[PDB]
Amino acid sequence: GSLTEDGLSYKEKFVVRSYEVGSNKTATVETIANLLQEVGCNHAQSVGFSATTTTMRKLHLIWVTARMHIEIYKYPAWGDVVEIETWCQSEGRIGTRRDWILKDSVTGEVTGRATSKWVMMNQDTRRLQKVSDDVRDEYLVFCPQEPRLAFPEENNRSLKKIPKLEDPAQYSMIGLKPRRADLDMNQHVNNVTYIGWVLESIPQEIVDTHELQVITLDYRRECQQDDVVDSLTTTTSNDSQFLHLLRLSGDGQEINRGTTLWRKK
Amino acid sequence: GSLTEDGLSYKEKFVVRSYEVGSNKTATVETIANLLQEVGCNHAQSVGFATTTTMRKLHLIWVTARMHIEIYKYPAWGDVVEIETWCQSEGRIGTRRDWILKDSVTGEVTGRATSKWVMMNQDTRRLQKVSDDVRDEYLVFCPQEPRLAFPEENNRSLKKIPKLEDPAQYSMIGLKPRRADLDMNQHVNNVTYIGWVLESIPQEIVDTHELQVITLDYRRECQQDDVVDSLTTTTSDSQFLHLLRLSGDGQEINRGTTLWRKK
Ligand SMILES: CCNC(=O)Nc1cc(C)on1
Ligand SMILES: CCNC(=O)Nc1cc(C)on1
Repeated sequence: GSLTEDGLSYKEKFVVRSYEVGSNKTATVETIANLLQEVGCNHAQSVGFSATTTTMRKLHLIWVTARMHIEIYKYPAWGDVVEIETWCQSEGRIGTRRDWILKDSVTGEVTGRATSKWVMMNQDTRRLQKVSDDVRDEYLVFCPQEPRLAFPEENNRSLKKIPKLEDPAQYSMIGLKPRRADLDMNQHVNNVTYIGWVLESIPQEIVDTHELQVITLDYRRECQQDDVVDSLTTTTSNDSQFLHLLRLSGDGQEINRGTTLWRKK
Repeated sequence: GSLTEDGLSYKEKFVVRSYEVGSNKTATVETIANLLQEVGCNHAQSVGFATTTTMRKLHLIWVTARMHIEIYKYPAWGDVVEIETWCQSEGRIGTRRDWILKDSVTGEVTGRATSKWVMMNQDTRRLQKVSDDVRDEYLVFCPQEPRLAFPEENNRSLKKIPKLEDPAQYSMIGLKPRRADLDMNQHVNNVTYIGWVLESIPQEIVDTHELQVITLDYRRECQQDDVVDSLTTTTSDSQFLHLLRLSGDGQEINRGTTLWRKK
């Protein structure tokens, strides 16, 4: 729970809780996602945000997720101490980037890593806008000046166009609804719930024999508190790959589209 | 994260996480419920468990029968909350687990909980009366004198809960658990039932009142592939009667009561 020596990144340690683990006695993908969100919120708070800046609050602007990419090598067990390091970076006028590094506190080894793309949006009109110079200045003094990427790769999985799932979907999970636990302090559906909804259409047999290694997820539209989501999946592929689609049950309005990679246990 | 000086209770501190808070910027009832479960699991682990040597041999496990939680002040995001838990025996009826919620800064009691646990065979799901051999290995970790978080004889935690009669005033149907709701043994987490109970409370009541008390009976377990209907009726401060039942046959899984205060 502290900024690093240069104040250009934040570090936090977590002990994995009993209710945070799944069938394999290891932290669920949603627990990891929540832990990334927690270390990110505290980083924004430790430098004077609320993650809006002074100019963003004046112009009724907020940061919204556009893409999420998480890769796990080892899921921490119940009781294990995991340490996460996060940092923000500017992507010119497209928006901002937030990266994460997951580590084992005992061995120091990197057991996972994440990256997210954030676009600026007017709170009310919901219209995405390009980042102005005045706002870009207010967050550049908290970002590393040299590019520091959790996924440095010359042609990585985090920056690839995701196709649209064509009907009929191989697998599906219908009538998914958020509850009050899924909503945040601003009554909006938590970004992590969409990850959990995406994986609900993965069959229970794949979950019992494989471990989720990678998950890329695009956030096309928000699901309202009183909305109902349909989760769709199709095997595309020792490794399994799937195409995903979250859409509103009625009109079929797309809210999310993603991909997952799984490996044998 | 340590047993107290006498080793007859466990204490643990928690910093309230950003995703654990609701609209009012304070910890949700399910976050508190999860924090009670966490401190309870660690207490069982710190003493060698929550099944025991003879319980494993007989294919026996502890199941919740009743939950009673009272909150006076919900902790804010960033606040440090300290919980103290302890186990006690209830003859051969079962076991009891109590909790005390406190503010780490002021030391004030901001909440308290109590739960009744029944002995069940994991396979046949039959309730077994607790034997003398298992009560001996459980008594060495319990206070010998009765220590009750709700000492009031015949209070809100020990009262018969009636069955909600149709038509329910409010309802929330088609509730389903996801993988996040299942525990390491693939069973639906006890806290999900609390959240499902409160889903039938209207959004207007939540926006103007705070949940002060919640008593909840656990009649039957909801399977991974099951669908629940949540029912509520105002009986009254606001009071409600609750009923969780399976969507199809209407099989009762839970019944409870909630008390709310104006903000
Ligand atoms: C400054 C706040 N940062 C975030 O909210 N980060 C995340 C991470 C995930 C996952 O969802 N939100
Ligand atoms: C020894 C394990 N104790 C519990 O599981 N306690 C709880 C508390 C709540 C709530 O649900 N389970």
